[PDB]
Amino acid sequence: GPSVFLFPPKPKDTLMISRTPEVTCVVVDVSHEDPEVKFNWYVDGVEVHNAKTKPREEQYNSTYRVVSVLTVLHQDWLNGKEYKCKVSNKALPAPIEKTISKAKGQPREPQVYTLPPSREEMTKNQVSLTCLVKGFYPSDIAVEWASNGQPENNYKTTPPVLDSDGSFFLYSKLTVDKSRWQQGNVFSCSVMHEALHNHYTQKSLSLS
Amino acid sequence: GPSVFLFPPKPKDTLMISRTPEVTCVVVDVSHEDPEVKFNWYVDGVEVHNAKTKPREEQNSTYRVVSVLTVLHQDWLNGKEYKCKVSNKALPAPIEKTISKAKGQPREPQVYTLPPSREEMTKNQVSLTCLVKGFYPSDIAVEWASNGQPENNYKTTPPVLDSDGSFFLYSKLTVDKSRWQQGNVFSCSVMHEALHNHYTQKSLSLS
Amino acid sequence: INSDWNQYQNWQPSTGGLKAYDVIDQKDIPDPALREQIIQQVGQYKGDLERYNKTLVLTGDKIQNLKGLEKLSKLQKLELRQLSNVKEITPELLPESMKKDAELVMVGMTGLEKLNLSGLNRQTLVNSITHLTSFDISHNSLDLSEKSEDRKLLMTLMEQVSNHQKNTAFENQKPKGYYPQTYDTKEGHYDVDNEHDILTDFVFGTVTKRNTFIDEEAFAIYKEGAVDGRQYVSKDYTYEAFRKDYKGYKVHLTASNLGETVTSKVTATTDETYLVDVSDGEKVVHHMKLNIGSGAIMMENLAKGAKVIGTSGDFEQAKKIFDGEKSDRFFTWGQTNWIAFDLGEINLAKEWRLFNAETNTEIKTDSSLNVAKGRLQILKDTTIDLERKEYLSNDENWTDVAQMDDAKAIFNSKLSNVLSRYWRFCVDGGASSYYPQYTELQILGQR
Amino acid sequence: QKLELRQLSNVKEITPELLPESMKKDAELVMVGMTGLEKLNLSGLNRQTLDGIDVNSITHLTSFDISHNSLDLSEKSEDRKLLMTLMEQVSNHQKITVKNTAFENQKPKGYYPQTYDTKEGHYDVDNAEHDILTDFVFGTVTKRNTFIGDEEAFAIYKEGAVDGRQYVSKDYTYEAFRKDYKGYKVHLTASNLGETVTSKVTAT
Ligand SMILES: [Ca+2]
Repeated sequence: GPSVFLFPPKPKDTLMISRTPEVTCVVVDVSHEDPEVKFNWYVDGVEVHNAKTKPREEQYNSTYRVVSVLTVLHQDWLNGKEYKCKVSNKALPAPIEKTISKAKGQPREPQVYTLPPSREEMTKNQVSLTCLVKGFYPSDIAVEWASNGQPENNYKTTPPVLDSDGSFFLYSKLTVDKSRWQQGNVFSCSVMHEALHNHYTQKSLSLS
Repeated sequence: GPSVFLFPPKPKDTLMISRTPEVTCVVVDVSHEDPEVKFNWYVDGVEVHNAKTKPREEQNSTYRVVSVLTVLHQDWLNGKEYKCKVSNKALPAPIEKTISKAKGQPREPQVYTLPPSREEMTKNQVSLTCLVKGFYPSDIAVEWASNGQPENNYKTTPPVLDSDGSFFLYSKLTVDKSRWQQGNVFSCSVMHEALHNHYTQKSLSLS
Repeated sequence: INSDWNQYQNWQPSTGGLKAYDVIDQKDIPDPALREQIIQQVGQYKGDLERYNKTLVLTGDKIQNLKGLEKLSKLQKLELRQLSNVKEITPELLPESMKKDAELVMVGMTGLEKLNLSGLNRQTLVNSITHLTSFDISHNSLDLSEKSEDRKLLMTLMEQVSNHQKNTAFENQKPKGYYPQTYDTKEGHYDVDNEHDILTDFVFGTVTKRNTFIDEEAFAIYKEGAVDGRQYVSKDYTYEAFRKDYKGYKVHLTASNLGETVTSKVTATTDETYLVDVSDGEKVVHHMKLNIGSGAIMMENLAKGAKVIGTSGDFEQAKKIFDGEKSDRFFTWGQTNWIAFDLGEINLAKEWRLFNAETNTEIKTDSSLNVAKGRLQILKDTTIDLERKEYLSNDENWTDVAQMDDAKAIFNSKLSNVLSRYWRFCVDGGASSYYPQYTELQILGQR
Repeated sequence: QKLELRQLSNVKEITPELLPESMKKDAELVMVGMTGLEKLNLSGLNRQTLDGIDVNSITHLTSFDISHNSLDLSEKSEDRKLLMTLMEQVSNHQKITVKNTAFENQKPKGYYPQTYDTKEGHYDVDNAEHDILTDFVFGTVTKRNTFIGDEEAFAIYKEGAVDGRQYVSKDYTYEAFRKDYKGYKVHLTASNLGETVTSKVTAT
C-alpha cells in the first residue's frame, strides 16, 4: 500500500528573506490501477489550499510517486506551527496523516570562529580553511563560504554534533589553492541560524 | 515481528593489538510468547561456532537478545563478510544481515592540529582542534592526550565524505584557557589502517 | 508466582501457608493445648498445615497427646521441649518430613513410655526419658557401631527400659555413606618400581554420619557388628549402596618442572616429586606431595614478573608474558617478533615453557594462531652494564639456548644449566598466515 | 525418528538448521544419491556415525562440516574411511582447506566392551589384595568398537589426526568418555563351591 513521507524546509530557506521555504509531502508506491491521490494541508489544524501538487513519476513498472509542495511563511515555521499533510487514495483503508513542526527548545546563539591552515598543510597544493560554529541550539543551521563577494563552492560541512553542554557544534572546511591563500585574499564564513541577529553572521579569514 | 541490527567492531579494536574486536548482533522486539532466538554466524559464508549469546533483557513484555562474535583483526581488515542469521517462531523466514569493511584502496590520513581562534581567547574555555583528512576507509579513531595523561573533554565529528572520494573529520578538545596559555603540550592521536602501526600523533602547544 | 513465592517466603502457595481457609478444629488437632500452639506458629487455617515448612516448638505440661501433628507434612524441624505429659510417639503421629531428614529435638520427655521412630530413615539420635518401657528405632539409617555416639544414646534408651522391665528394636539400619572430610596422607612415597593409582592408594573410603571409616572387607566386619549379640545392620544392605563411587574425581599433578597433568596414574620410571590436588568436580578435597624414589627439587618460574627491556612490538603488551595468567596474548603485525627481558639476578635455568596462542583462557583461540617456530636466547656479554634498542635488536649479541619447531599448545624443553640474567625470545614464524600469539613464557630452575 | 533422503538430486544444501532437533538425539539419517549436494553441514548434531550417508554419490561436494559431533575418526574406523571419501569429493573440485573440510572437535561417546580377553587369570600366593575388575574386566570402546583401556590410551587417541589435523575435541575429558563400571558385581565360586560377591581376593 502507499506510504507517506513529510520533509521540513531547508533551514536556510526558513531563515533567509531571499528564499521561500517549503514543506514537501511524498506518496510512494502508488498503483497504476487506482492513481488519484488527493492531498489536504493543515496549519495548526486550519486547512490551506495554496499547495502545489506535481504530477506522478513512474519509479518502476506500474508504480508511481506523487509529491505535493506547500509554501510556508517564515514566521509560521519559526513560531513552531504544526504542518499536517493528509493523503487520500482508493488503495488506502483510511487516509494517512503526517505532521511536522520546528524543533522545540531554548535557542542558543552560535559562536563562529575561523581557523587558518596548519603550517604543515602549507607544503601542499591545496590548503584547508576551517570554520568552527559552536554552542548553538537547535541544530538547524546553514554554513556557506565566500570571497570577494563571490560564493566559494568547494567546501564540506560536518553534520551538527552534540557537545557536552547540550548545545551543538560543527566544522566547515573550505579547500582553496595555496596560491590564493598566500596572496592574501579574504575568505568569509557565513552562518545562518535562528538565534543570530537577522539569522546571519559572517567571519573573515585571511593570511596574517 | 523481531528486527535485527548488526554493528561492526569499534575501529580502535580492529587496529590495536591490545584490543579484541567484536561484531555484535542485536535482536529487538522479541515476544514473551515465542522467545527462543537462534543465531547463526558466517564468515565469507562459512559457519563459525565461537559466538557468545548473552541472555534476554526486558527493554512492555518485550525482550532483546544480543550475540557477540569475536573477530580476528586480519579477517576484518582483509574485508571479510560477517553474516548474522536470526531465527524465531514469530518470523516467517530467518533474517540475514551482513557487514564488512568498505572495500577500496586505503588512503593515509593527514593530521593537522589547529590552535584556538584569536577571537575565542576572550573566553574561559578554548577549542583545540584536530583535522584529519584524506583517509579511506572511514573507519578511524581519535583521542587526545597531554603530558602522557588522557584528555577526555572532547568530541569528534563523524567522518564526512570529501569531494575527492576520501573522508575527513574534526575533533575538538576543550580546555581551560589557563592551561593553553601556560604552554602545555596537547596531542591528537589518530588510529587508522593506512598509518604505520595504525597510529600517529600530532602535537599542539602555544605559539 | 511460585518462583516469586519461593524467594518471597522469606495460585495458592506451594509452601509456608495459604494466600493472604476453614479454621483448625478438634477434627484436625484434638488436644486443645497443642491446637493452640500450632495455630500461633503455623496459621489458623486447615490449608496452612500441609504447607507450613519451618520450625514448630511445642512446650509445656498441658499437652497430653500429639495427634494431628502428622498433618504438618512439610515441617522442617520439630522441637519437643518439657512435654512431660506426652506418653507416646509413633511414626504415624510425626510428619512425613521426618522420613526426609527433618530435624527432631526432644528434651525433658519425662512421661514418654513408648518411643517408636521406626521407618523414618533417621540418620542420628535420652537421659530425660526416665519412664520408658518400649522403643523401636528399627528401619532407620543409624550407625550403632562401637565408637558411635548413637550407640551410647541407644544404651541409655535400653537402660531406661531395663528399669521397668526386661521392646528394644534397633535392627535393620541402612546407614548412609559420605565422603571423608579429610584424608591422612600428606606425603606419599613410591619406589622407582616401573603404575600406581593415587585415588586407590591415598584418597579412598566412605564414612557414616558419625565419621566411622570404611573397602568391601571392612563393610563386612561392620555388618557383623551387634549390640547384645543382636545384629543392627540390615542384612539385605549391599556395599554397592553404602560406598561412595568417587565419580568425576580428578587428580591434578604438578611436577618439579611445574608441568601440569590430570591423571590418577603415575608410572614410577624416574625420580620425581609431584604436588597432588584432588578434585571432586567443584572443589579440591585433598592436597599432598608425592615423591617417586629419592624425589626431585621443585623448580620455580624465574621469568615470573621479569622486566621487559626491549621488544619489536608493543612494550606494554610484552609484559603479559610474565604475569601469572593465560588471559591475554602478545603478537605483532607480522610473523616475526622478539621480547628481551631481565630476571634481575643470575640463576640456574634448567628448562623453559611457552604457552601458545590456544592456551588463551579468555578468547577461544584456534591453534592456527600458534607460534610454529621460535628461539629462546641469552645475551652473550655475561656482565655488561646496560645504560639499548639497537643493541637488543641485533642478533649478534644473542646465543640460542633452545629451539622451537612445533606448533604445540604448550612447548617445554631442557636447557644446558644456563646461567643468565638477560634473555630474549624470538618468534620466527606462525602456524598460518594469521599473526602468531602466545600467552606466557617460563624460565624454570633453581634460585 | 528417521529421515531418508533418497535420490534428491536437486538438493544442494544440508545445514543443521534445516534438519530437525531430533538429529541431536540420535534420530536416523540416511542419504543416497545426493548428486547435486555441494554443502553438507552436520555440525553440532552429536552424530555418532556417518552410517546412512552414501559418501560415494556426493560427487558435487565443495564443502562439508561434520565438526562438533560424536564421531570416532581413528585409523581403523569406518567413519574415517567415509570422511576420506567426503574429502576426495571436495578435492575433485577445489583445494582442500580447513574452511571446507571441518571434522574437528569430536566427543565420541563411550560404551562397554562386548567381550573381555582374559579367559584364565592367575595370581601368585603373594598375600596381597587384587581387584578382578581392574585387572581383567576394564576399558571403554567407541561406537566403532575402538578399545581405550586407560587414561594413557585416551591421551594417544586425542593426539590422533587426519592430515595433521587433530579431530578429537581438546576440552573433552577422559572422565567423560570412560565408563564408570557402576553397579558391576563379581560373583566368585570357589573350589568348595562356596559363593561370594566381591571384586577383591586376598591371595593367602
Ligand atoms: Ca599471560
